[PDB]
Amino acid sequence: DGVGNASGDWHCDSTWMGDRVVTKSTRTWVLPSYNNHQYREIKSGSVDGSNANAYFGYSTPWGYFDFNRFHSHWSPRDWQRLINNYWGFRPRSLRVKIFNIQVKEVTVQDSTTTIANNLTSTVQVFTDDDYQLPYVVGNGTEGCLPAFPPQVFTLPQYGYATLNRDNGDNPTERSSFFCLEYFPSKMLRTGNNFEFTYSFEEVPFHCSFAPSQNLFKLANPLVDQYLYRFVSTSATGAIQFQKNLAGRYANTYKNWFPGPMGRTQGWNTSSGSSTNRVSVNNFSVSNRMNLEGASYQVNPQPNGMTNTLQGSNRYALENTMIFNAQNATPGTTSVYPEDNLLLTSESETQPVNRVAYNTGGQMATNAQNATTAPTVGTYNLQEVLPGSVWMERDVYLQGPIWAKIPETGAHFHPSPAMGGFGLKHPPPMMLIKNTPVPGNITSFSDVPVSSFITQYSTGQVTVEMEWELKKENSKRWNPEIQYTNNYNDPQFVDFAPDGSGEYRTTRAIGTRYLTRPL
Amino acid sequence: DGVGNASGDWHCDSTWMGDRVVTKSTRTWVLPSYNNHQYREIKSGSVDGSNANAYFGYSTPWGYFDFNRFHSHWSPRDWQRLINNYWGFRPRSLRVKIFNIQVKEVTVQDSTTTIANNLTSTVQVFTDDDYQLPYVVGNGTEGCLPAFPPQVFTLPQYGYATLNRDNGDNPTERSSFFCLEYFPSKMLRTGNNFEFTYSFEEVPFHCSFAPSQNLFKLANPLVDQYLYRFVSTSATGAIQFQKNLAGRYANTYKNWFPGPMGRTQGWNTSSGSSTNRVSVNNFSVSNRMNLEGASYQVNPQPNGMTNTLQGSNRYALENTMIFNAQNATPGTTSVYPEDNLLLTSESETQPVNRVAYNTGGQMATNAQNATTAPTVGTYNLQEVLPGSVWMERDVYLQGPIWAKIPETGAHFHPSPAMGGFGLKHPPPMMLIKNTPVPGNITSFSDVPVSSFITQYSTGQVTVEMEWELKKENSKRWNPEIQYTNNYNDPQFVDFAPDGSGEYRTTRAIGTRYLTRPL
Amino acid sequence: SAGESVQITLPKNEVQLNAYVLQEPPKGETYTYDWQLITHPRDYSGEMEGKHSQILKLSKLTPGLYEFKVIVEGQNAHGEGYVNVTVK
Amino acid sequence: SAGESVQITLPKNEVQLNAYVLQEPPKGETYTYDWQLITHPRDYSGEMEGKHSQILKLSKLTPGLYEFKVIVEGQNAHGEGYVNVTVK
Repeated sequence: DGVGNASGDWHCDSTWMGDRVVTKSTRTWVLPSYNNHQYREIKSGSVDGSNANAYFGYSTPWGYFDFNRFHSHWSPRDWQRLINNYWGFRPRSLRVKIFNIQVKEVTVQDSTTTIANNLTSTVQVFTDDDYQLPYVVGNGTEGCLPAFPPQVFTLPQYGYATLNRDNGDNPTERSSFFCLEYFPSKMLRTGNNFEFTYSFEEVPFHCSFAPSQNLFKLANPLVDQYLYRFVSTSATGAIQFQKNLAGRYANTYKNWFPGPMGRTQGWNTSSGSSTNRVSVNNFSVSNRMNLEGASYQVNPQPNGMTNTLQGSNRYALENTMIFNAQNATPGTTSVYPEDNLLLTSESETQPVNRVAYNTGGQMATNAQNATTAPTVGTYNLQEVLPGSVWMERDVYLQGPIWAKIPETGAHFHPSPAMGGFGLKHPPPMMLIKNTPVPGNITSFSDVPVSSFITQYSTGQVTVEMEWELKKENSKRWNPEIQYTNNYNDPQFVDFAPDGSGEYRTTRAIGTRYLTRPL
Repeated sequence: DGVGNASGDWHCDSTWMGDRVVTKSTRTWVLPSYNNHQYREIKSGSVDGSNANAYFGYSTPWGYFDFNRFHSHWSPRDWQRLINNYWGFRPRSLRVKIFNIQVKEVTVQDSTTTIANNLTSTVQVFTDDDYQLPYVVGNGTEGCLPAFPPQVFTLPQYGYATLNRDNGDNPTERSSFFCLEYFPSKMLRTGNNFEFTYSFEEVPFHCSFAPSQNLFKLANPLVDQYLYRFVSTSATGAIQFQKNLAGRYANTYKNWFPGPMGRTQGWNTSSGSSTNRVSVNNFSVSNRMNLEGASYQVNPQPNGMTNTLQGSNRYALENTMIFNAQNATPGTTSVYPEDNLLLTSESETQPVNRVAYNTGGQMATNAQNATTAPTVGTYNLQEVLPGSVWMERDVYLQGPIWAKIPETGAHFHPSPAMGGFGLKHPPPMMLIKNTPVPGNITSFSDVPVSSFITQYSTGQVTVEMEWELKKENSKRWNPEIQYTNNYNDPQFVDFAPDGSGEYRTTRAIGTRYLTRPL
Repeated sequence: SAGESVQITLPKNEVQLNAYVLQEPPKGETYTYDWQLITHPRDYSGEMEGKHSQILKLSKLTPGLYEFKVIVEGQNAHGEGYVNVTVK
Repeated sequence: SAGESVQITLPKNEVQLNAYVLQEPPKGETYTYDWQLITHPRDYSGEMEGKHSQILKLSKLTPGLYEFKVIVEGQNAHGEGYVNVTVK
């Protein structure tokens, strides 16, 4: 529209209206000119002695907007209002708007770097509505809209891995190259803006409640069962039985079973670090799955287990989501102690989910005879069974919202391991790049020009999300557990900027506070 | 319209809808100020000892848009979809749009070259709708829209040759000077755009199929002909005959004949380079035609021949289209081996077209008597004959689309030798130039000002083409040959950018894969 | 750049860190050091005294990892060092 | 500019190329060489090690023509050389 007219306003807000809540976030972004306007074939061989690290892909000159983290939409107080009062929620719609674009020309001379705006430069933007591009958004990576509204952020560079040959850095006949310029995109000069809208598919509500009953103790503790159980064999081999008494939950017949489990090693946090094995390199003794001839770690394991047992300091670390308390630099290889990190605990699900670091149980391992005694053996892993129930991983304020279900034609219970909503058609990738501007070209050449004017753009982005809420409807008499701002002798305010302006966050806030009977 | 408003979007796409396909390409161009806004008389005498190299012409300050190459419109995958599934295609319409123009002012001081935009500068654009200018677009020259969408390209400078005297660098009384400013053109400042539309004349479909029958073996191999042939003369001179038997194709009467041929030398590619004559300079022993007192090479010869014989490594190089695997610099005189180039093979047409490096046949060369024996002599060249059939040259992904038929009032079978569609009224030349901006002129002078501010412009160009397709309609039972992405132990992806960002292409992709009986 | 790492334990925590740079300039030319705490324990409150000096003083250091980045620049000569501090 | 051309045959292919420029500067002034492969066989995959150095190392060289363009510049003195490599 115009150089001296704003193409949009600043909208950050939450509006609660019954069973709906609309969140609005606006952030300032900055887009670098990645790769110098070129596509590059990126590849890697075996790194750290693991050929599962090998890949073949492409880095593109495009950047992308990632809105896949709860804190990009929810302030800590609104999150508290959500988890203390509702049984569940789910995304309904999304509206994105990119505006107030500013393209800057950078010029370095002799020890001098000036910056001036280029009023005629454009920025290109498109959304991948048909999912024709490798969707890299739901894999727990950096670059999402920052939690704290005033924080300015750089858009991450779009890249992808395709097929590599024999766990090496070579491509195969099936490796695919995708050209992002081969999509129709809108071009924006300083007065133009871009708007996009999207609606989520019917997805089940995330469960924001913990069970107030144990799965194996659902029977009335005052009445016996009209069922009998084999208890022994007489001195002559006659089978003997007894009635299952009231309250003896170790013996009652069960109708339902706990979800699938796969044993993972348990480690003690600090209080119990003296009981941990010393100097052990976890990779060699970790849970791994094989695929195409290589072994990959599979944290945080499939859903169905609890990583800790409420009241203990032992964690099944590979079944745990681990966040940094602060934003880290790219490529850091420092070894962090637990004092800098935020460990998540899924102990609220222990009345239903089995403990990840213990054996799942025991089964018969032979045929009993008058000469051979009955034998049992414990099992470390057990997959899904008919009539089994479990609770999915909880969502966190600083964790992912959705994940795209891989299109293969066959899947089971499409719920991403890192938590969130599994979607067949998630919010489309929104790509953006600075349109190239050639330097001073005087003569002709059939070779593509390589000399460009260095630029970078900036602007604002606003994301509006409507969420549907599930009202709590309990008849519990006594008070419930609530997430509360409880600190003893605070030296600073959590979820607030400190003296240096840095946003501080000392806790990973889950969703499970309210209870429900089974 | 405005400085801060984009005058167009980015459209790159292909849309298949039945018997039609619409291709859209957008590229970024850069236009240098050629000649410093002046027209120059360019001329040359005899170069490399050949006066066919002499010419007299004009270089203009204009540049031009060339869209005459298939890869400027077709991605490699769309081309594969085209050649594996259709029997033919042809251009129907064209729409061109030039937008987002940016004029840059260049200023060099003391060891410093700054670049700033000039918001008031214009660019001039016009199309030669009536074909009043020398059409230089369909002669296999550089400067077309690049194959890979993200590649920025420089527009080539418009120039032409007119008549020269006695194969020298002097003009004749008939030499014509054409002033491009003597045409009405649109002037564009940064907010303006230019659009042009055009429709192709009814042209025959290009044939994207190879014959699955040989021209001389069209007769049923199970039935004899009711025709007899002269086989000999008795010991007393009586002529003798025999019936033409079933399957003896060397003797059957024919109804049709192969197209015209003109013998060209054959050379062996690498596998057979030890059988090639050594150290031979091809110019002296090449196929040449004379015109106006000078001899010119006439590659790739007229249509009607096959340059190779499927199953051999010998090529009739002068009857072959040879492309570079990559874009080359202007004026390079390096001697390339076949390892850097892409040789095209027309062997699919061998069941119908005669082999370019063999003799065409033999005919009687005397009058037989009781004293003189019948004599025959082979012929190296043979032009068109009634009842002859042949296949035109195939089109390539990296080759020309059309050629303008020279207006002389008399021509035969207007099909360009380099392949493509022969047009009487092809897409008009689209010329563009940077409008001159005088430097600081203080006093008056009747002499045209020579001091100008140095500028260059850039923008985007989008070309939309509609193609008409001819559906394949075969009853062949067994599978057909298809173009396929087949490489053994690939070190990189063909038709993809490599590690340095360079677009790689290791193969010239033709059009002949499907078969048809004659 | 360098990467010096230090370590401390027990209750004591207050510590000071100096800054060493190669190609030392003349007395007439002094650099303006600058320290940035890029990593620290989630519990860290502490204070940084003398950031623009050669010695950065740290107090109230709780157990964990601390990452500093001292940048030493002058007349046509930019530089910077890295230091890791681990408290048990 | 110059135009040195080299040639090699047999299976061996890995080769290194140096850079020579006239008007050599003092020890205190070193140039920042830059090599660009402007021409190579359509089959070439290879790698270029030490582009910004005086010696550019080449490996996995398949038969064909290779055109390089080494540009040597310094304080008020731009230059460049050309080299052709032919593998049989």
